[PDB]
Amino acid sequence: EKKERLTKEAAAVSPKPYAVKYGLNHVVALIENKKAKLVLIANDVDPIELVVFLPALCKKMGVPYAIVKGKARLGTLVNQKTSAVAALTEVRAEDEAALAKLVSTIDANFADKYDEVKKHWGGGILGNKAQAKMDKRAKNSDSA
Amino acid sequence: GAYKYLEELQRKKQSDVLRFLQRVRVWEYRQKNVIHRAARPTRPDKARRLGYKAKQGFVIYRVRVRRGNRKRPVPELKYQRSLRATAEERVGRRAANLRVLNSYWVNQDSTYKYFEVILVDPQHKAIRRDARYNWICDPVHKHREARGLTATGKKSRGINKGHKFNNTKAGRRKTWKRQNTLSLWRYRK
Amino acid sequence: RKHWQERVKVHFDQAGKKVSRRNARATRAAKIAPRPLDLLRPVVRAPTVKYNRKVRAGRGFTLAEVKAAGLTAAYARTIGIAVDHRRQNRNQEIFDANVQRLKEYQSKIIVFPRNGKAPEAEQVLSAAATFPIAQPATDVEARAVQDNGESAFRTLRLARSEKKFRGIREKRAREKAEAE
Amino acid sequence: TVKTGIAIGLNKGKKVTSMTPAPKISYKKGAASNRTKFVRSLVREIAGLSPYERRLIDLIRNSGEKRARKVAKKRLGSFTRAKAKVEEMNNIIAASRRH
Amino acid sequence: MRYFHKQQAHFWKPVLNLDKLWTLIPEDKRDQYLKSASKETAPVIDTLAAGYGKILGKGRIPNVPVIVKARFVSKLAEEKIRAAGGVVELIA
RNA sequence: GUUUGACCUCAAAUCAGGUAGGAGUACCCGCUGAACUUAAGCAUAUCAAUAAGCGGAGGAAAAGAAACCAACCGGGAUUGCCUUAGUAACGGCGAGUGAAGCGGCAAAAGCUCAAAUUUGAAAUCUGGUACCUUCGGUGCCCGAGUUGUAAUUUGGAGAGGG
RNA sequence: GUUCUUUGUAAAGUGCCUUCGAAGAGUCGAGUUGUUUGGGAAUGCAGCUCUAAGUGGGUGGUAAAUUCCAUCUAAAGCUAA
RNA sequence: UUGACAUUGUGAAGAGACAUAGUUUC
Ligand SMILES: [Mg+2]
Ligand SMILES: [Mg+2]
Ligand SMILES: [Mg+2]
Ligand SMILES: [Mg+2]
Ligand SMILES: [Mg+2]
Ligand SMILES: [Mg+2]
Ligand SMILES: [Mg+2]
Repeated sequence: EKKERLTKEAAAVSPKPYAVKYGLNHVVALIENKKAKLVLIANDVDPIELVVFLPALCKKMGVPYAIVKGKARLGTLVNQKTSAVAALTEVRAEDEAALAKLVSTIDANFADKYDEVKKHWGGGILGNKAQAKMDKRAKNSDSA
Repeated sequence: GAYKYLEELQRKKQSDVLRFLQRVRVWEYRQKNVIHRAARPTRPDKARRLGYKAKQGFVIYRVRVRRGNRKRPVPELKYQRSLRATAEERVGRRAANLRVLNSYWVNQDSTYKYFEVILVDPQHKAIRRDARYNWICDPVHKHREARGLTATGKKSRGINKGHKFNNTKAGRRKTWKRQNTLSLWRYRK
Repeated sequence: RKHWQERVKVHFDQAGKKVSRRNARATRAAKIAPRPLDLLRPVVRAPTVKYNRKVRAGRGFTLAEVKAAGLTAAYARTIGIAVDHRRQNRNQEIFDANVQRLKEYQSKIIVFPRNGKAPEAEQVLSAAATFPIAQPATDVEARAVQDNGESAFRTLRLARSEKKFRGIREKRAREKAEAE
Repeated sequence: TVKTGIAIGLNKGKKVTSMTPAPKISYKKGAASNRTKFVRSLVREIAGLSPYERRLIDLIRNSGEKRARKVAKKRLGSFTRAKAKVEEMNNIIAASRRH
Repeated sequence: MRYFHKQQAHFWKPVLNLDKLWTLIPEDKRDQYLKSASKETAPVIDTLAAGYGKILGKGRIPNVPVIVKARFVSKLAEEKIRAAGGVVELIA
């Protein structure tokens, strides 16, 4: 559909477009310049250092962010196979209320809810047989 | 851009996050083969700093090399080239159809050091038509790592300016031959 | 000693190399005609106390000298002026001499238009010969004696003495300052 | 410091008319910019402290900064880098606890 | 002192004597200067431009005043120059 | 939805098109590396960072546009010749060993990335196919690519605004 | 030397003011071992251990500490004679 | 043959240091 626009502009010689902003460097620059209204960050990024600094940067710049599952999902959002990040910067008047409500919902459900728990270490899980052996040892030590 | 953050974080190597990452990645690399193709650079900022571009014709190969001293085959000696150069030469012999551009450290343990090598395809039309990268298609650049023309090769050869590099300024054996030659003219001076 | 007989350089090809160099110069002049075989080089002062009494040819004119002459570095390079970006100007006499050389060169050259008929002219092979390096004059042949009992030997001795004892006097002054 | 005009002594050398060349941009090779200050502060906050940096902080809090400088010189090599590291650790402690 | 390096400010400093001082003037002007020695038209001699570092005083010169420019000079050479009527102007 | 898919990673094909080997090796760039010999006696130096062995190029190779030389009134990529110099220095300062900057000359040539938001439009590119004016061009299509391909800047600077 | 479309309010250069000015990390550097150039402290390279900074860093050929000064801008790359 | 360093991680209990809020040492 881009070619449909270029032919139309050639005949005249177009309104202001609204689109999802994507690209890691572009989105990081938008966050640093405080232009991004909302940021979505994919959780399954390898190497992870590409996005491991994004929540702290968004928190420092006061940009609402949400970690979502699926770089493939963000890629379908931006017409790619994968996308590490997506950003909403400018929205239409028919969707400004929806965007504000979504920002409030993310603030209630993701930022405030996971504020404490994200400061803790993860991966404290044993294997199945090790857990069974530890449970048996604890039961035997507590009661004969 | 995220590359500045990547550079600073990669410098901060003793942090908990980077220690955890290097541990899990060194286990994965030990699971894989000694030399194997890498789907993408593990350090994209470092790769593009060294000259990698994300387009058709650029290849990443991950290689492990054994650490320690050289062993003289006799039934405390030091190799004059680096383990990075050894890794580059082995990867070049593997992918003889390509040209080695550069390489970088990724990980190590007590037994192995781990490097990623960037290679360029001189037959790919994107490279052949790219004016910034078609210099490597010239036949004078065959096996640069084998002749010591990469960054680690020139560092090992001691190719630098100054009084500290008089013996190895432009060729150690070249300047030895130049100095140890008797020069006689037609009218003897 | 070493096996010197395996490395003996005899210059049997001195005359042949001279002929080859003259042939190369003629070939390059024919290919490059009508512009000269050399670029315009500036006048610089030789380093070290042994050679600083002389001027010689440097590598290229500085950006400041080119700008003072009224050209850009790229255009000067295209019209045959050697430009050196790492040499710095700290000597007004040398700066003026190089500006004068650039202005005289611009006056004495003719630059052909990119499009149109060329005014045919014979080529001059040596810009260095056209604009020779001249050692600047230091003083006139004769002057008047103005002696006031200076005792230049004593001046040298006293300068050496004060250089020798500069540090200790400063240390004593620091002690006097720190004493209350 | 103008030249005296003679061949020996302090400020020896020929007297010539001085010029001040324009400053070279390469001389400001290691200048701190706002972008790099922001990035380094954020990266330090995210990544935290090194084990030897934590040991240096403990040594500063429980013992002498001279011993801290000695350990930093052992760990980093040069004494100037040891001084810079100890000053950085003192700034970290002051900005964390006092203000 | 073993392995001593004579590293000074002026490692290059060739010497010249007063008996050879007058050889630095061209022969055409030399006769004219000797014929009409003057205190307001004393010939100026640039020993550094001639390629010398220090002026020594071995010889004897006539009573013609000469202006002598040099980096270094000996006490006797300066005394003889002043006695003949010239002066020593130090240069770098 | 115990389904249907989007990705990631890893495979296969006598899949479409390519590329490497080996020879030569005087000169060139690396690795590796003796002994005969010549002397001394703080258990060595020399021959020699050589012969032999191994790997890799070209018509030249390598080096190369300073994290340089200097301490001057400063010079200004690399290379080679003359020179520095049989000098300083070491040695019954004797035999002998023995450096670099500077100076003259041959030739001269300079430059490119990374790190920036194009965000009012990935502006970039391989391949397939059909035509043509075929060391390539245009249209269409399958793809690569935002985990960043083009333009714009390389420190001598340069960039956004007026 | 003739002829073809002139490209084109496309590209580049230059003056003044104000904001800026991103510049390469298991690298630099240090210890030790082996090797190389050294009369010797100390050079060049490699292995192992430690491991930086941004008014910073390297170098300045007697060893340290303090204050200065001078000169360049590494850890990426191409290039005829 | 012996010792050091790196590879080298995660808990519990008992003794220490900020002067009886948990950041480290044995
Ligand atoms: Mg690919
Ligand atoms: Mg090269
Ligand atoms: Mg051989
Ligand atoms: Mg051939
Ligand atoms: Mg040639
Ligand atoms: Mg070449
Ligand atoms: Mg440069």
